[PDB]
Amino acid sequence: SSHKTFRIKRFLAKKQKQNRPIPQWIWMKTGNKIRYNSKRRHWRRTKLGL
Amino acid sequence: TKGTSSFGKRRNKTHTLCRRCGSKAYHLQKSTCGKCGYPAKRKRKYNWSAKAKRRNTTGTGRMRHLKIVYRRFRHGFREGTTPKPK
Amino acid sequence: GRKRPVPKGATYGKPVHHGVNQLKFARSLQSVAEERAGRHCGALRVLNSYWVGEDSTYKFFEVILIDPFHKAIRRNPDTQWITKPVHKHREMRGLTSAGRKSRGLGKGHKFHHTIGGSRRAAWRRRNTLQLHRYR
Amino acid sequence: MKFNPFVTSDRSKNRKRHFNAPSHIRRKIMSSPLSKELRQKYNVRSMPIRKDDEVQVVRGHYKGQQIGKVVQVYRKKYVIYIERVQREKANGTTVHVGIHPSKVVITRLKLDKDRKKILERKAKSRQVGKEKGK
Amino acid sequence: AKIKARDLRGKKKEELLKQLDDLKVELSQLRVAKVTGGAASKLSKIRVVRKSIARVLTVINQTQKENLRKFYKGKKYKPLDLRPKKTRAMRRRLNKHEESLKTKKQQRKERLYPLRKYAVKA
Amino acid sequence: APSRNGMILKPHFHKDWQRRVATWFNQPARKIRRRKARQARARRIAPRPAAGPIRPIVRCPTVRYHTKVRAGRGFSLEELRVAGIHKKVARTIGISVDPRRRNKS
Amino acid sequence: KTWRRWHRRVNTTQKRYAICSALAASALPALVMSKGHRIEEVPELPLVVEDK
RNA sequence: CGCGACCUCAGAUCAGACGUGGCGACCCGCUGAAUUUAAGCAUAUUAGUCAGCGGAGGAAAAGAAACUAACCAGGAUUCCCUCAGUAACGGCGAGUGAACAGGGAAGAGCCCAGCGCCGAAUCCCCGCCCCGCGGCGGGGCGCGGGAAAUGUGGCGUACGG
RNA sequence: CCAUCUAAGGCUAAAUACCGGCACGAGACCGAUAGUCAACAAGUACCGUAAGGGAAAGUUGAAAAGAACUUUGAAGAGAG
RNA sequence: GCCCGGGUGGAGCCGCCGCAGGUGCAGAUCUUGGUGGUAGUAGCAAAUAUUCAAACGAGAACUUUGAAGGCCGAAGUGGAGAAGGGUUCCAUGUGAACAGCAGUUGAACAUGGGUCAGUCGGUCCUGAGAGAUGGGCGAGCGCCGUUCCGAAGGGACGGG
RNA sequence: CGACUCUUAGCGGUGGAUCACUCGGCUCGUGCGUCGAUGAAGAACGCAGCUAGCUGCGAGAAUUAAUGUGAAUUGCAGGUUGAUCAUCGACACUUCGAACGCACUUGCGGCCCCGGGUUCCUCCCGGGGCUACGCCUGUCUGAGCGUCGCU
Ligand SMILES: [Mg+2]
Ligand SMILES: [Mg+2]
Ligand SMILES: [Mg+2]
Ligand SMILES: [Mg+2]
Ligand SMILES: [Mg+2]
Ligand SMILES: [Mg+2]
Ligand SMILES: [Mg+2]
Ligand SMILES: [Mg+2]
Ligand SMILES: [Mg+2]
Ligand SMILES: [Mg+2]
Ligand SMILES: [Mg+2]
Ligand SMILES: [Mg+2]
Ligand SMILES: [Mg+2]
Ligand SMILES: [Mg+2]
Ligand SMILES: [Mg+2]
Ligand SMILES: [Mg+2]
Ligand SMILES: [Mg+2]
Ligand SMILES: [Mg+2]
Ligand SMILES: [Mg+2]
Ligand SMILES: [Mg+2]
Ligand SMILES: [Mg+2]
Ligand SMILES: [Mg+2]
Ligand SMILES: [Mg+2]
Ligand SMILES: [Mg+2]
Ligand SMILES: [Mg+2]
Ligand SMILES: [Mg+2]
Ligand SMILES: [Mg+2]
Ligand SMILES: [Mg+2]
Ligand SMILES: [Mg+2]
Ligand SMILES: [Mg+2]
Ligand SMILES: [Mg+2]
Ligand SMILES: [Mg+2]
Ligand SMILES: [Mg+2]
Ligand SMILES: [Mg+2]
Ligand SMILES: [Mg+2]
Ligand SMILES: [Mg+2]
Ligand SMILES: [Mg+2]
Ligand SMILES: [Mg+2]
Ligand SMILES: [Mg+2]
Ligand SMILES: [Mg+2]
Ligand SMILES: [Mg+2]
Ligand SMILES: [Mg+2]
Ligand SMILES: [Mg+2]
Ligand SMILES: [Mg+2]
Ligand SMILES: [Zn+2]
Repeated sequence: SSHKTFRIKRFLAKKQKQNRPIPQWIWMKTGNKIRYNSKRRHWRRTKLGL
Repeated sequence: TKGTSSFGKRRNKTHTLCRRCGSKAYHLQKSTCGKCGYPAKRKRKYNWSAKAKRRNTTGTGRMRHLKIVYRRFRHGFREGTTPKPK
Repeated sequence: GRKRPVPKGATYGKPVHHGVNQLKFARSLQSVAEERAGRHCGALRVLNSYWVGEDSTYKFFEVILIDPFHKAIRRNPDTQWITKPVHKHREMRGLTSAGRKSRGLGKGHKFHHTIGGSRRAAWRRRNTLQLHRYR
Repeated sequence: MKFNPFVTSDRSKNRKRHFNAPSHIRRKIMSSPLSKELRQKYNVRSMPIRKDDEVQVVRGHYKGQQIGKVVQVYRKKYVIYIERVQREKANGTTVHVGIHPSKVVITRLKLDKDRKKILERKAKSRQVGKEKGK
Repeated sequence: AKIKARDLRGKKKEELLKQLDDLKVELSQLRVAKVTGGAASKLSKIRVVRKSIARVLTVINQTQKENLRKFYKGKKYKPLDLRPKKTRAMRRRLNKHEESLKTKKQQRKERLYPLRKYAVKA
Repeated sequence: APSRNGMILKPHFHKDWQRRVATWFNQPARKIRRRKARQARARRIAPRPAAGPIRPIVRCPTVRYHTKVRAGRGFSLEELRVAGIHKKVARTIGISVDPRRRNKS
Repeated sequence: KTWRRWHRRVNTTQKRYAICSALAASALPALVMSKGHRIEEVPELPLVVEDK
């Protein structure tokens, strides 16, 4: 919706910022077990609640 | 009609985000949170669901002040003094 | 008295629990009054209370409260016990003279139900298994 | 046999403490023995390793009589790197091979003021212990 | 090159604020340089300027509150910041004087009949 | 259902007895703690008797035990007065005193 | 359940009997050797040394 | 009518304090079922238990007899062993069910109102001076203010005074 | 007739309780379908409007020494 | 049930006398996980329709351009909004996975960008209604009630 | 013979059993036994040169000061008068939240004091400090054909 509240817009902004993939220098640290970002969300699949 | 066809009509929401507990349980028409009962002074907590009690109990969050007092206690709440300088 | 807060009658269950409007509260009206005064004045401590008048539909009690943070009592050795944190809400925990009467506290053959702290304590002590290490 | 009730002998607890010790405990843990000459001179048996002490490698594929200067101490990996022990990888670049300090002996120390303070303290404590043992 | 808190203590507030302003403008220049593309040497300095700003602010606040409580020590009523900060329960206990004083009846009793040290033969 | 022959039993396990069960796995630790407290108090009161104040001779109040003699709660005021001991000084010099007990004999 | 019967009690006379039997059997070379102890050089198996 | 006391009751962003909410294993006060057992079931039982409400502490509650007993008498409370699956209750069916004495752990006793006697001999707060003040106290000076005789303090409480 | 207390006001530590919290010690216990639901970015992902429901998932190697270089293919992918 | 031989494997294991148990599976429309025949089978058939040439490219029935023939036919398969979605918008790049054929293409993936207000709305008013205080009730969290058992105005021309 | 099918073995797939490991649980015990209007528990949003999650932290934002220690952190860069770690007593601690000017859109105020406009003469802009309910002691201002006293 074009009409939206400030807190809704802020929550959307945080969720959008969280959706990037991991930096390529992570996976080759020493004590690392992370292969990829498993929390990525697609707008078609999962609908953010709300 | 009562199923798939009816599922298309839902386009206005019943709940929104609570200002106290943060969950999406603030009933707008009743103006009341269904998880913490926000307008009430006391938080909503029934002990017929230990899982719900343990989901948002004291040990779950930042503990940004209780964590500090836990270690202040180990010195008798020492205050107003500093270690000897070099 | 106290009638059962149930929708119309409908105290669903066996007939022994069908009573509605002949039941009696376990605490006295004096204790109820003390607890109401204590709840309204949360910064004071309830000491005692007494009866001053009654009619068909009301009972009137005057209750003594003490401000625990006033110097006039905090500097007096023999009344500073009430300023201790242990004595918060005596009327709510049934520790005043009027509240104690309903707990069945006493000494002798008339008060075996409350050997120990209270009814809760006596029931606990009587209703556990002492499974010793050796048996 | 351990009799102190406040120190544990549990394997899992000891391993957890060892693998999550902070850096200033890592410094203590990665200590290596002195050579015979240094031991006789300073009356001290072991010393935590520093950045540019030199070493004889005693155990492993690289054991030998070569004095090697340590280049840097990787405390996260519980390892030190010696300027001579190394191997070449596929592309030809040479990388250092990790050696644990416990399999390492110092030839001579880097005498900093803190180092000599530590040495004198260790020697004094050992000597007073021996005198009490007399 | 390195700003330390040891030598900032003797200085007074004016030049401390001036140095804080210089650090702030340097930090702003560092940020704009980072956005427009700068050397890794300039990128790394951002943390050191931030920490220097933190040190200056900490010294300012420490001296200010030290002076404030030194000035207020001689007064009956203090600000809540300067009042002792322990647990809420311990803040409202009886103090040492009103915890120690005794009624003179008990004073009389313990004066007349004190505890005695004694032993009995086997 | 009853078997061939045996005793009729009335086990009192028709409540939620498994929630209120008192295991005694802390019995040795309790004994150790009581001991330590006992010796701590004994050291605290340096020359005084460890057991405490002396107590009096009493007869057990029952046909089953009236032939036996116990240790009582404390000496009574008649005995203290006829022995020339002040009721307030007896407690501080080590004599247990109670005012409830009478003296019929 | 934690309230299993972990501990057992034995009669004091039986405990003393077991102790006496063990002490008596410790004095026989055949039984001590069959226990696996190497005592072929021991001068006398009820081995007693002074209080020094 | 006016002026002045007292009583009762208001108003304050008046000066200085105090409560709220959380956790809730253990504790205290209420409210409080039905599954189940009875080979059915309504009294019983589950059970004064679950759920619900309120209030604390490091422990809580209880506590120094308007007691137990009937003995040649014991002597606050609390906890363990035993009394005892006993006395007793119960469609006397299913089932339920203590206490005294005895041995131990621990052990500690006290204070008001009243009755009376002391020139209210009592208490709180504001100002100045001196001490240390990070648990706001001690001493002095104030023809400083107030509380209080519709009763503050000392003596004194069933063991007598 | 006897016996025993003195109600309708108040304070009081110790012995006692403790599946929450802080910090510890141990075990004839379980050993990744077990043991807490959770050994791992677990009350996480995800589902439901909501009350609420709720996983799967440990192991290269001593050391990355993690396969330079040549060759076919667009590449995945192969041969040396 | 077990003992040897051979192979793989890379760090612990067993015999005897006792002790203890969460101690032996073919089934429970058993629980979890894995894999078959069916089977390269059913099927990829609602709304008339595509064709020629060129370019790019390893690769073209599906991409792009041009040409032709068609459909929607203004109550549209057009142009804009509300609710809802929340970056899906735009440019560049990729073709591992997805788009139930394919793709040089995409609402896919990867890098970056993009929403500018005194006048457009919110913000203000009150509607149906919701909801404090006073009061009442309530063991109690609280509930009823909205002018009703209230000392309910902190405002003002002017004058001193 | 050839195909197909069946059986057994070798090898290779598919799958992830078994075994061996265990910074995790479960159970028992011990000492302590501490939250909050000086703003708790909880939630939201932000903070790293390269940072999504987890963790840590709060516009001083993967941390400041102080003390102890004594040469690192590390995935890549950059740069002993004390690097890094630990301890933690100084300081600081955004928005909601009992949540406190009124409401919950972050909308609308009021009062006092400062800095800009002014050169206070008022607006306007920015900054700072207050503005919740109940209740206790005292102070001030009051009300009453309530009980009185003098005129
Ligand atoms: Mg959808
Ligand atoms: Mg609650
Ligand atoms: Mg009841
Ligand atoms: Mg009565
Ligand atoms: Mg030692
Ligand atoms: Mg049979
Ligand atoms: Mg039989
Ligand atoms: Mg049946
Ligand atoms: Mg039936
Ligand atoms: Mg019934
Ligand atoms: Mg019942
Ligand atoms: Mg309950
Ligand atoms: Mg509370
Ligand atoms: Mg507490
Ligand atoms: Mg108590
Ligand atoms: Mg008495
Ligand atoms: Mg008794
Ligand atoms: Mg028997
Ligand atoms: Mg019958
Ligand atoms: Mg019963
Ligand atoms: Mg008894
Ligand atoms: Mg004893
Ligand atoms: Mg008097
Ligand atoms: Mg009395
Ligand atoms: Mg009494
Ligand atoms: Mg009491
Ligand atoms: Mg042990
Ligand atoms: Mg396995
Ligand atoms: Mg594996
Ligand atoms: Mg291995
Ligand atoms: Mg087992
Ligand atoms: Mg099977
Ligand atoms: Mg086909
Ligand atoms: Mg359209
Ligand atoms: Mg369009
Ligand atoms: Mg697009
Ligand atoms: Mg496809
Ligand atoms: Mg314009
Ligand atoms: Mg209402
Ligand atoms: Mg085969
Ligand atoms: Mg971030
Ligand atoms: Mg520092
Ligand atoms: Mg340092
Ligand atoms: Mg609005
Ligand atoms: Zn909520």
